Amino acid sequence: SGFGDKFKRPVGSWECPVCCVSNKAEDSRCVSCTSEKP
Amino acid sequence: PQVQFKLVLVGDGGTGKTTFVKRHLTGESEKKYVATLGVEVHPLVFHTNRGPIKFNVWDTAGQEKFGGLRDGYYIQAQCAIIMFDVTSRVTYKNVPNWHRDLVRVCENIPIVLCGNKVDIKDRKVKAKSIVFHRKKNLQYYDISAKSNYNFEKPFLWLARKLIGDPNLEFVAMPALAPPEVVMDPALAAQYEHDLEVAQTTALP
Ligand SMILES: Nc1nc2c(ncn2[C@@H]2O[C@H](COP(=O)(O)OP(=O)(O)O)[C@@H](O)[C@H]2O)c(=O)[nH]1
Ligand SMILES: [Mg+2]
Ligand SMILES: [Zn+2]
Repeated sequence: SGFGDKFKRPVGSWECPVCCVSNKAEDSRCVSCTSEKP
Repeated sequence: PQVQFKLVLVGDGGTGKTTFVKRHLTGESEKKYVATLGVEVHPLVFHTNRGPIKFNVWDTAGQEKFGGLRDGYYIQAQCAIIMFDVTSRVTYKNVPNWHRDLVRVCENIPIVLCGNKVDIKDRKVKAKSIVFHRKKNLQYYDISAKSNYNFEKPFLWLARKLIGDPNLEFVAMPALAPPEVVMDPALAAQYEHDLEVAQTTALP
């Protein structure tokens, strides 16, 4: 069974467009590179 | 959404981190520059019997030559490779420092220890001396970035740990830059043999 089929992103999570880190909904900037939520 | 993991690639300057990550051609052509941290994030896709897995590999711009790396570099890393150079003993002596710096921010994420440049005749750090991984119960591999030797092994181990599937396989190798040096096959057999023998021994 493919792990890509069952994979779901956390509710409210956003991928940082600059560095690809997964961030939380209540975080206005990326916890890693400080880039701003798109 | 894609299955992807932040992989930090750390180790002393000159150990071959940039060369190694650059072997993966699409990761190099599609790398993303992070200006705030001076980082290049290489998206390395590998194709497993259960679908694709992308390691976003974070490569420095040389800052490790002047001091430790800033918190943001390690933040939210899900796995790591610690690299040293088997022709430079002090790069192996600094491995505990990199491990400590890494776990201080990321705690117990899966980590692979790699000894690079095994294509070079005059190898200084032989298998018998490589013991740090056994003290921290980590996986170790000899690699040669310039010859692609064992390039996929750390990533396969990490994928197996992260997914929780010990039977995971890469159904095909990624497109890699052609080898710039040849890795003598018999030399590779000899080094792997020395590694397993060293595993037989116990650590004083
Ligand atoms: N013979 C050999 N030379 C290597 C290898 N990897 C790197 N080198 C060289 O080591 C020097 C530093 O490499 P680099 O990728 O910049 O290391 P970094 O500072 O850790 O990012 C360079 O001259 C590389 O060409 C290898 O696997 N075999
Ligand atoms: Mg570099
Ligand atoms: Zn970011």
